[PDB]
Amino acid sequence: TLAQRLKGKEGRFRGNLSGKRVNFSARTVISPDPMISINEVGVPLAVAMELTVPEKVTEFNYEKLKQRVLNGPEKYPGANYVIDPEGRRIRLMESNRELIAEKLDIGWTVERHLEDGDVVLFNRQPSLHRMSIMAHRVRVMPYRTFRLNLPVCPPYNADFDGDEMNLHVPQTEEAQAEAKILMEVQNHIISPRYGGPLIAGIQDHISGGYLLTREGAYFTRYEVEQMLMFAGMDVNELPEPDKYENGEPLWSGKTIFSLLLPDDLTIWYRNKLCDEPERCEALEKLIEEKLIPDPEEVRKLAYDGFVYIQNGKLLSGAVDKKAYGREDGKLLDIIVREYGVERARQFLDQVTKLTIWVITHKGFTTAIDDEDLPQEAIDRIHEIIREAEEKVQRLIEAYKRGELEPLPGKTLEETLESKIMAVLAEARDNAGKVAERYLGMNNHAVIMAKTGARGKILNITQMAAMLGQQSIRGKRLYRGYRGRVLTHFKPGDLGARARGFVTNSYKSGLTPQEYFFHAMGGREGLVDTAVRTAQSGYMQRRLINALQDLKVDYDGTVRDPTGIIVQFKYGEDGVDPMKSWQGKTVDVDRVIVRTLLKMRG
Amino acid sequence: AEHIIDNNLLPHMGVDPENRRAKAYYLGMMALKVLELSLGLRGEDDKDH
Amino acid sequence: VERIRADRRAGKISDVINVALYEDEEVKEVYINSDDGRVRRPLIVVENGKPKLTREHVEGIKNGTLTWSDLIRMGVIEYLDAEEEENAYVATWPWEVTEEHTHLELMPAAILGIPASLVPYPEHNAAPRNTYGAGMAKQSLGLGWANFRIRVDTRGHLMHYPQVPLVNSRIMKAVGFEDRPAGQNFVVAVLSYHGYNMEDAVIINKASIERGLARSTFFRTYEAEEKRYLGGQKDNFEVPSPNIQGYLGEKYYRHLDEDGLIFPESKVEGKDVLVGRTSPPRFQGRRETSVTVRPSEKGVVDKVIVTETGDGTKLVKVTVRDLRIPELGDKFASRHGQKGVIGLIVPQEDMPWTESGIVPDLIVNPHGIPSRMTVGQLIEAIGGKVASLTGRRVDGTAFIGEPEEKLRKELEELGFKHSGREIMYDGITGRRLEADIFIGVIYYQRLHHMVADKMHARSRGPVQVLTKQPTEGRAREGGLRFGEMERDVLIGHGAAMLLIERLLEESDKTEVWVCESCGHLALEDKRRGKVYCPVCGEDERISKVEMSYAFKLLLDELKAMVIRPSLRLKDRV
Amino acid sequence: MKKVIGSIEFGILSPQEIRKMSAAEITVPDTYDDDGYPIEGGLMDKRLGVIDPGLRCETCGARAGECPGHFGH
Amino acid sequence: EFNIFDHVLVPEHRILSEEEKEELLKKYRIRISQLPQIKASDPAVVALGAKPGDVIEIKRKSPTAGYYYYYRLVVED
Amino acid sequence: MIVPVRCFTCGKVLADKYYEFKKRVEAGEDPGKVLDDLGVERYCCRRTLLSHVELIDQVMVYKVY
Amino acid sequence: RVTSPLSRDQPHFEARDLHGTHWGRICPTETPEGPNCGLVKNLALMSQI
Amino acid sequence: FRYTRFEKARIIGARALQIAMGAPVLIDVPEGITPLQAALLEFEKGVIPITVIRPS
Amino acid sequence: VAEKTIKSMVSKAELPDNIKEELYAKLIEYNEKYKLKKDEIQAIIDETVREYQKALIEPGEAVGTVAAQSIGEPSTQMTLNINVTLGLPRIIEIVDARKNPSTPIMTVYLDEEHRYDRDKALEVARRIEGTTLENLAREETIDILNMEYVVEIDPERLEKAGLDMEKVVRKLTGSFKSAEFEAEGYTLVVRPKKVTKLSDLRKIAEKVKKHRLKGLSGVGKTIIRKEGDEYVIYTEGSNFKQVLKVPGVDPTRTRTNNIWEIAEVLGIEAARNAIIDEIVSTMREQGLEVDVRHIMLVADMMTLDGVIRPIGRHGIVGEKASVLARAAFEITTQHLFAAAERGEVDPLNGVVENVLIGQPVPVGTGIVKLAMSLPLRP
Amino acid sequence: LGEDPKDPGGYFIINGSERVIVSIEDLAPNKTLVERDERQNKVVAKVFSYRHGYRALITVERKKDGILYVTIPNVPKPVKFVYVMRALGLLTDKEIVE
Ligand SMILES: [Mg+2]
Ligand SMILES: [Zn+2]
Ligand SMILES: [Zn+2]
Ligand SMILES: [Zn+2]
Repeated sequence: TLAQRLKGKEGRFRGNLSGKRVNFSARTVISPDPMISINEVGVPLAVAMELTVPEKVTEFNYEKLKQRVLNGPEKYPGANYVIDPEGRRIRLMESNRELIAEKLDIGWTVERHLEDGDVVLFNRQPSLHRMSIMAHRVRVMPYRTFRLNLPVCPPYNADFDGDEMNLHVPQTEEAQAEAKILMEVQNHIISPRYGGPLIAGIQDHISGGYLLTREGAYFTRYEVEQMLMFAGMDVNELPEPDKYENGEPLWSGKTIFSLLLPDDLTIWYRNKLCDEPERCEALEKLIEEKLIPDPEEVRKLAYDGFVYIQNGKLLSGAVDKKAYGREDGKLLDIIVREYGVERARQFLDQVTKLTIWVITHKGFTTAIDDEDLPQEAIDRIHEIIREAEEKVQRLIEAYKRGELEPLPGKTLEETLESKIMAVLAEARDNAGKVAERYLGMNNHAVIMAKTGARGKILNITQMAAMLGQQSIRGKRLYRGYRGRVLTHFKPGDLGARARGFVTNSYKSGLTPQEYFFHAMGGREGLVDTAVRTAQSGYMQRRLINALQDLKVDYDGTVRDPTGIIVQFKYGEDGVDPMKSWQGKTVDVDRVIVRTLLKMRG
Repeated sequence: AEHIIDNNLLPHMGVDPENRRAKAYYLGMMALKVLELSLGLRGEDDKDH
Repeated sequence: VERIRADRRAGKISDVINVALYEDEEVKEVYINSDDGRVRRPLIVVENGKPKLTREHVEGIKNGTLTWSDLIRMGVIEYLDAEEEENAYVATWPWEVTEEHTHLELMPAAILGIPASLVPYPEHNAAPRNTYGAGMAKQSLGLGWANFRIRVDTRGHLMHYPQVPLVNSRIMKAVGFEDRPAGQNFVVAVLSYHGYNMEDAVIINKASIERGLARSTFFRTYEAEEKRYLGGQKDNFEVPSPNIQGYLGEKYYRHLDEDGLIFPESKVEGKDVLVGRTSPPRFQGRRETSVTVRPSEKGVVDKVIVTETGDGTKLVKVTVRDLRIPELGDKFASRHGQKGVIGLIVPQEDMPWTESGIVPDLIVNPHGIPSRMTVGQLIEAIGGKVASLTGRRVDGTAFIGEPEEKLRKELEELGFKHSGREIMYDGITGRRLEADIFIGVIYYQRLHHMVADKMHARSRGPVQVLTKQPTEGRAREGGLRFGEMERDVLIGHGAAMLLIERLLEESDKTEVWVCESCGHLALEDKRRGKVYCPVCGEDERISKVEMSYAFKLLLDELKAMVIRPSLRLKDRV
Repeated sequence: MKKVIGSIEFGILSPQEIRKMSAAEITVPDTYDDDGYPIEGGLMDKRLGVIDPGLRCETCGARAGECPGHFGH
Repeated sequence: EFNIFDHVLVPEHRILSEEEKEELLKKYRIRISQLPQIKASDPAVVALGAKPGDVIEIKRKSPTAGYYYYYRLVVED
Repeated sequence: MIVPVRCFTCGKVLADKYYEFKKRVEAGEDPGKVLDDLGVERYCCRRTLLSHVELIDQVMVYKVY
Repeated sequence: RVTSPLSRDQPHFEARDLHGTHWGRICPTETPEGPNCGLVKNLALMSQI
Repeated sequence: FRYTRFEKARIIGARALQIAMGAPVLIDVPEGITPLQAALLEFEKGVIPITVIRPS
Repeated sequence: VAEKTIKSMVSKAELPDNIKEELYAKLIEYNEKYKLKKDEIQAIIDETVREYQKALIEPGEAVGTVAAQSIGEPSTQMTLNINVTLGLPRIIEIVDARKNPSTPIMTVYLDEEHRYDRDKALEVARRIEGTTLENLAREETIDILNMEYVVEIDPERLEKAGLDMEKVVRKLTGSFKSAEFEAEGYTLVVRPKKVTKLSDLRKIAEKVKKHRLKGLSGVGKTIIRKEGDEYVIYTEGSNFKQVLKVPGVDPTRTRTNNIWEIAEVLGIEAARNAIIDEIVSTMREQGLEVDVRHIMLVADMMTLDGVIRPIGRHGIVGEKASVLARAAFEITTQHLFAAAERGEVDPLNGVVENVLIGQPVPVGTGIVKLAMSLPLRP
Repeated sequence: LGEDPKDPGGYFIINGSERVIVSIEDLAPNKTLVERDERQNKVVAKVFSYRHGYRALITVERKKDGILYVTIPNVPKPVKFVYVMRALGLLTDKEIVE
């Protein structure tokens, strides 16, 4: 009845007033496209020929709109409808396309097809933040899928395992201008949530940058020219060759990477590949002592773990997630803040193509031998597992004999459980360290894990050494029969293997009991995610409805619609979190260092 | 009250008013189980078993 | 309890009866269950360290002289429910049994379901990956049924060349999946290729697609009934005349025969008429009620069925088939939970090739493999290559499958690298790749999530009667919902004009007359050409205010709820 | 020119206001007859608006899709 | 005794004068009812001896601006 | 439901020798040696020939007209 | 297919997780994603009713 | 004095709306461009006549 | 360049006070290392001023919506489930202004006389911790021959509780006057005075065992941890007012998990600070980086009226002046009928009502006013 | 007959559409399970009684006061266990005890 027609999710307010279906919208599956810019979206020709933008006939576009009308709805680029100044709508077909075209004049409206350079809204659901909808540039493609650039995926949280996305075409001039000025992709590189890069490089870009900028990486003249043409860099002559091998000139990858950076950029920091701080200490001391170190002196003691850029030249270090990755890219964040968003967009578009070319033609792959370990490592892992099992059995015997000391605030059972879990966690850490000892930097999976491109060291540990202890709700597995999880174990057995300790690894093969324990853990994780999502959405809706009306006035105050002052200054300092440097007002040290380097260089 | 007792209190014993001793004995067994669980005589029952 | 168990093993009583013994210092209970709804499993009875099942029973089973029910009858194998299994001690393997063990497991790989047994080497994969692979096993396309052409299912799929997996569990043969496969074996190389396979995307060979790989056909069945109404009125199966109301157009009936039925093997497009039908008018000429193809769908008419319903009315069923060549956005998934759409279709000349003359059918990004901890996919690739080279299919049953080290040794003995890596040459440059690329044969399944059935584009069209808002669904040419969260991001961006254009201008823009005296909605009389407020009067002070039709519906609902909303008008400037 | 809504004042409708704003009095429970035509005095009276395309409103004179509808009592 | 203002979580509270309150109202162009409110039973109010109708100047310890000034109007419970 | 004419990888014709391969496999011969004797060298063509399942005869029994 | 009468929206943490008595009766891996995770189950291949 | 993003967007929208229904361009523009492009070019040339009223 | 000149230039520059001190300290640190000149210092100051001007937020930004999105989005990747239970339930409890949070935790600091040695910390903790008779008793047995309940206790827990047997029997005898208490060995013997019914024995047996012998009410478990060469006492349960006036406890740094207790004991500003600190700590523990400005905006909106308010229908949204905004969120019929009863007027000054009607929202470009001189010619 | 030999059957055809009944994982009928509610601080035992397709939830619970209570359908408030014991035929306390 009337009460049910207003309240609820499907009520008049939420279902028809606060949110409703709209015209001039499209939706299809998305596919990757690194060749287009981050500001562009790939629109299908069928979608472009259906969605129309109403353009008024003026003096400077009469010929183009007349050609659009003459082409008709079945010939791209054409038009579907024509509106006279009287305000009536006339459908365009083959019979009357010429009559309308010769009748076109100033003041008419032509609903032409979507063309290149048009501004549209690109949205992925759910829209958790304001970066879920951004304005792109239309690029027309023959196939039936939307195309989105890879660095723009983290803002949308979109992958390509069947994701679908919505496209919206603004119809009024004011809406188009608002989308073009406020909601462009390059304008939202820095996330306002944490003041860091959001539109950044991802796995293949990071891996290609590491492959290009690592020590000992050299490329021939043909490769350098091909990657320069592929990346679209405006380079007309090659630099001086770094070294000659067998009479053939070679170029270091750092030299090619330095062409992307601006000529007046200087920054140094430690990346994720730094495992020997003693090598970075010498570089830091040399930088501090002179503040303008000689490029030859820096290259003598260059280290991959310490990246140093001097006047746009990568003198030392390798590219990783700390270079231009999401939430960690210092170089991209500095480029955005000190050179604008257009320069940052150009840098991202060039570097993504360069790294993609580097990783494509050099050859990046993973195989079954990447998780292989020598017999001595397997023996050490087995010894660690047996020692952990013996320690667990000794703890169980001590608890049975009453010699176990209770922990403060807990009884004997929880104390024994905590001790067993700590022992198993220590054993898992030791096995992971043993596995990491024998996995060098030449492994591609280790490269991916260490550079931050994709995966973690723990992911390689599970396949190589062992899985570990399976737990649900922070406790060892106990749900099952009386005194035992499974019948195959004796009742009352509190041992590690009977409670969900998987001694095997993914490569070695799980036992059926270990398979059941891993299935229990995975089910717990999936249930936890599927339960947490609804509560998070409800809390987000509550917060949105609580803080919808708050805005910053022209005097810097934040006031409610009634007029009550909530904050006399937003953030107590009047600083946008998007433009804040690591949550601070002004990065004084960075400004001082940059100004001193600019004036002394 | 008589109709509610006959047709709602443990229908699987029956709806005949004669079948009241059986309902009383079943309720006594339920109370015994409750007291055993409360005093620690017996453990909890796993609903998911 | 022992006597009851012995009687059940001797066949004196039925095997449905299950007996359990509960022993404790406080309570002592014995439970006997013989009711419905109990889920049990069979276990080999072990007596004093020796299983009751012998080699003679296996020989009798193989020879056919013994059946499973015979084995149950002698008490060698018994069904145990959850209550009886509390007192049991089951050994996982025959070589692990002791005197303490009371039962022996028959097949540890049988604890999985039918879809879960499709995944080869499930113990080498993560549990969420196995769950995803089991879930996507039911979405694959293939020769599900031999009588698919005579069926009248609303939707159907048919792979042109289905293949039995080269690496498969032995249960799949017993289940019947090998007789009705739903996928193909793909030559898969793990390599980064031009950034078009990033984020789970895949790259497929153009020549392989043109040769019929992963080719599928989509079926849709339409029905039409000559319904009979009260008073003798009934529908007619005929080509509608141009003079009747609701005429779609001359070209829409070009495939219809003189009986109102479409000819078979006729190419059709969106909104094309399949069955020409007319209906009696309501309260004039007959209306048009022809059954038409969906606007976004096309294909060729496969068959036309003429029959009758249970009431004697005529029934016509038309099946339309559409060729589905794989393209961009088509979802492809392996059996190990690795899923993704086609990112780019690459010609065979640009594709890399190995020193043995092998070109991959599919290329997957290396970044997706180690993060998800999927070693079963690599083992399956090695096993598929070994099976193709040797000619013998590789068993991939859980916990009893062929060991990985044996497969690597066989691959090394066959003349290839043990790791499965091969020397590859770049398709474009022609130079040798600096790394040995891992390439193998992986069973890949094409899922029903195709971009042809998912692409929807709406500019203008039908709207709901109640709310004057765009309809819902691609079949009814509906629009896309701009929900509350979308309004939230639009507000956060500070785009007020964009919000006005989206929520108001393009969805439910309308104009109403508002009385300036009492705030009620004024009435416009088209007969006299005058606007006035009926409740209060005020024939002069009436102004036109534009707003959403949903707001007008809300005002009407509030008035129906005995609530008076008084609209106070304000000047724009 | 054009005007916008400045404020909305809420309240409870009086019986006199309901009677004055009403276009017809509804007393017949039935909506449609056997022929499908609306019944005079019913809930689907044409004085309250029109839904069918061939119908014409007795209060507005407009067709379906543009008649806003009228309240009864 | 333990002063309520010695806690790290309790910022400095000061009662504004009549001229200071008028200047604060004039600066932000707000009425006395458009200010944030503080209850008369608040421990800071009873420690300062304030009465409803006064404006309390709060010197917050800003994590971003160092020191921030907040104003609250005393109201009855 | 019928054997592909060409290999999906390199386009080598295999449908001509499929029925002989099936006949020799059902006679107890080693499928690897049968494939070797028929000129099937690359394992992609071996993949096409080995993994194919014939199902057209099960479809012909149902008439559509 | 085996389903549960519990509501899909409620988090039934004790009911959605895999139980030790599901060995040989309920498939441990084949479960739907979302609200049906752990509440919609499938019979094991060795299961008998 | 500098324009905010909201003020710039509002000015560009108003200028594009004016160009759509008259208001000839005050600077030379290439043929075939949209009114929004003409407004953007006018803003880039610093020739816009629309001002912003701020509270005082 | 002398330090006085640098200080004078920093003071002359237009910057906030916190920026001025940091800039002066950095310039002093860099002056001795590299011998900065006057023009270099002036250029550095100008660049700092320009960067401060650039970082200022433009008017019209939807700060509330951005804050809500930037808090809700990291919650979609939070983790569910001593005994501190952080995560999404913790932030949900914080934003909902729960009167009694699940598993309250009180952080207790010590003065100079107790923060250095473990024995003083232990005795302060045992003074804070509330110990009753049921935890001290090993087993419960109802005796019928004496017609009264008999209590026995183990020596270890009695010794660790800090009070001996005589303290126990003096505690129950003073508190309970209906029955007397006698003790021999290590056993408690209770004797009635006018109790004869067996049913009256149960009501007096449970009242005896739940009586708190010592400590503060609501505190049952207490642990001690060492960090930064100082001893910090963490207790289970929250009694802020009682623990504040306890000898051996520093009240300047003592805090509790209950924000309502902070508001009742310290003040509304301290409650806002505690809310900010709790949200920041939860986000840091979850590994999610959220700018503090959103958190302070949320806390300021939560404590606008001098009391802690939730974000639901009973808090900030409930006291909104807009009828349509209130009715659109959770409760539609009740809010609309209540507005109809009172004859409320909606001024349409908010965002939700303007969205519903179809009018521009007062945010972003909606607050921009334009003017143009008509005689405009090319 | 136009049927696939590999079709397992086990479903129904209703108006030309194949309908499959999904098994329901319900509790054991006429079985009493005891559980403890830590939040409410009570011990509650529940049974589901089946008679001709009718299900009635009979709950016997004991609160902190030590008094057992019985929950009966079509009764808006729980009643004492002793009252039901008396109304079910057991008059004297000896029968209720035994
Ligand atoms: Mg996805
Ligand atoms: Zn009026
Ligand atoms: Zn009308
Ligand atoms: Zn081939």
